[PDB]
Amino acid sequence: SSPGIWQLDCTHLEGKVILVAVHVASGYIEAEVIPAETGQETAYFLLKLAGRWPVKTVHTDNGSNFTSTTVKAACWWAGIKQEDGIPYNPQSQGVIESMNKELKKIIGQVRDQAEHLKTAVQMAVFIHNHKRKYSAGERIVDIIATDIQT
Amino acid sequence: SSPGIWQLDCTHLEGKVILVAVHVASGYIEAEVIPAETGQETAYFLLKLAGRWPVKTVHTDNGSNFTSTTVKAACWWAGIKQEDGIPYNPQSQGVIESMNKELKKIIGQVRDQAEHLKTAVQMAVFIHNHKRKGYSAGERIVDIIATDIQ
Ligand SMILES: O=C(O)Cc1noc2ccccc12
Ligand SMILES: O=C(O)Cc1noc2ccccc12
Ligand SMILES: O=C(O)Cc1noc2ccccc12
Ligand SMILES: O=C(O)Cc1noc2ccccc12
Repeated sequence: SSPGIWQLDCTHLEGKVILVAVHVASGYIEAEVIPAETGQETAYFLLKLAGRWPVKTVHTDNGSNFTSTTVKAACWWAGIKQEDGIPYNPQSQGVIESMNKELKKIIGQVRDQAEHLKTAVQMAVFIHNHKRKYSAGERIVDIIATDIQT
Repeated sequence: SSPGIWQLDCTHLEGKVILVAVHVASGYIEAEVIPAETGQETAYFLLKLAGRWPVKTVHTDNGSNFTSTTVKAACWWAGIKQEDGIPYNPQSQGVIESMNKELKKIIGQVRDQAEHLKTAVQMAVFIHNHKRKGYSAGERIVDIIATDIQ
């Protein structure tokens, strides 16, 4: 069911890790800076996400997180179906790659306004989600609202 | 404009601080554990919130955050109108008090499943936002904002 599908994405900058969740149908994202991508960090990020949006299915970003007992525990707790993130359609991976580049670009554009990387990442989340193309933020709300009325 | 109005709420547990943002019209919340309520922590929390939902107006939780230059900078950056949180209608404060009690109760009910308080708080956020009262707070916020976009 399209409304509930999210994709995990892990990218790197300034020797740190940026963990991203993308709502596939809308392009809407949430993101956090973590010291490194562990099962525990990924599990906590998914718990936060699922408390905030109706997360039905997650395409995990790699096999370590797919295997992780802590990630599996979080998915069980929050009612998330954990799936692999293998792009059976290969245009999927190019879209994520492009987004990581887009996000890094925005981070560079705001980097001066923020002392800490985590502030710059949240500025980038804001700009990404508000960007008129409707915005991603508008699309996710419309998609989920339409789904609730069924 | 009702769709964009949020209220900040700071409550305490286990010698730590839980910062909550409530979407007034729906009862939907986001929350985080912080070591203490500083301007900088509050500013960052508001930036995160406004990147994720269309935050137009925030009723700040106290005068220190209302005054804070860092909070004012975040509100300017994110396009948020900062207002005081004085309950000109006094039933407002009782609703927040009740929610803090409700959240603490849920935290107690899950506390055993979580090693860290921050995990228990996000479990409580999840349970609060999914609770059917019939629609949930998560369903209501999406419906309110979708109606407003159109
Ligand atoms: O128990 C913890 O604090 C580890 C943890 N971090 O995130 C979680 C999500 C679900 C279940 C457990 C966790
Ligand atoms: O994109 C907008 O300007 C309005 C908006 N509508 O819904 C949103 C959700 C998240 C973020 C922003 C929004
Ligand atoms: O990293 C900083 O510059 C401080 C900061 N923390 O959170 C913010 C939000 C908006 C603007 C600035 C900040
Ligand atoms: O509350 C629900 O069961 C589904 C739901 N619909 O929209 C939401 C937004 C946030 C969290 C949960 C939801």
